[PDB]
Amino acid sequence: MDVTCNIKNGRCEQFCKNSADNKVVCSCTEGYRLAENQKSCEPAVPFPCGRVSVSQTSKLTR
Amino acid sequence: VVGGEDAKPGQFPWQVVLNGKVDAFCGGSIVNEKWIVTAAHCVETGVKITVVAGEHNIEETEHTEQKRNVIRIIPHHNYNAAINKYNHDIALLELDEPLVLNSYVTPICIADKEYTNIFLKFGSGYVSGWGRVFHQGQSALVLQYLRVPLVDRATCLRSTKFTIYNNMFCAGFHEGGRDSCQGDSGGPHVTEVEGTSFLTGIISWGEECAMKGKYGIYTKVSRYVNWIKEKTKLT
Ligand SMILES: [Ca+2]
Repeated sequence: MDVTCNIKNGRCEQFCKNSADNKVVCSCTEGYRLAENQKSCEPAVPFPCGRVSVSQTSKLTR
Repeated sequence: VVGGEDAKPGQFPWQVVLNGKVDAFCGGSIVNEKWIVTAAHCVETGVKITVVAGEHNIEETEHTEQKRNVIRIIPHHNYNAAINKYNHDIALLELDEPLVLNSYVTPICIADKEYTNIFLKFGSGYVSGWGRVFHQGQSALVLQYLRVPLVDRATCLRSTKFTIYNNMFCAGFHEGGRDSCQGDSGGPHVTEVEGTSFLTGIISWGEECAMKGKYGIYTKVSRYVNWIKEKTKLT
């Protein structure tokens, strides 16, 4: 209702473009698609850009 | 990188290393399977450069490395080293044969001009490379990384006798000790946004490395994204 690209990026995870009646349209970079919630971005290909896909799991002991 | 840490394998899967007359002389970033973005001062039309993706330790074999030849070098059309060595410090390398993307060889995302700048203004990015680990010191064997804060433009201008152009930005630490360095040029300054990394800068230049009151200077990628997208399009 009150949603706008000027405030918190329209709640879009990546990109926002204003739509009619103080609604936005969210969108994603190449290799991602919009999630169910129409806000978040999820991979649409196997090795999408900008994603670290190898576990960084590490730990410091004494 | 001075004062950084060793990367983990796969931590920076967009990072490449350039080998030429000198090995590991510069870095780069994967734009897509056929294209690398790097610094213009690193390269020049016709000198033999090879790119290695999937690299971690430059003296050992990890069996994740992908080595490609460069078929075309495209320095930005505004770059002119005879006028200024570091203005418009950006170039594209076309690989002869595509990379095969996987967890160790993944492109960096590149947003539009507006969002690139929005991302840069978050104010914290990661730089990485196999450059010198001290000013005039030894280079790294294992890929190094460092988080660097964005430095206010006026602060950066006051720090130097040199000219910082609008297509450059400053990042680093006032107290010194941590910075990109010789041999890191061309590698990525990236900003992580909700878990996805976007290219925000190219490692470019500085006055020594890691000295107090001096900053690293970086090519402002937002100024070049249309050109990158147009030159590198595969479809
Ligand atoms: Ca290696």
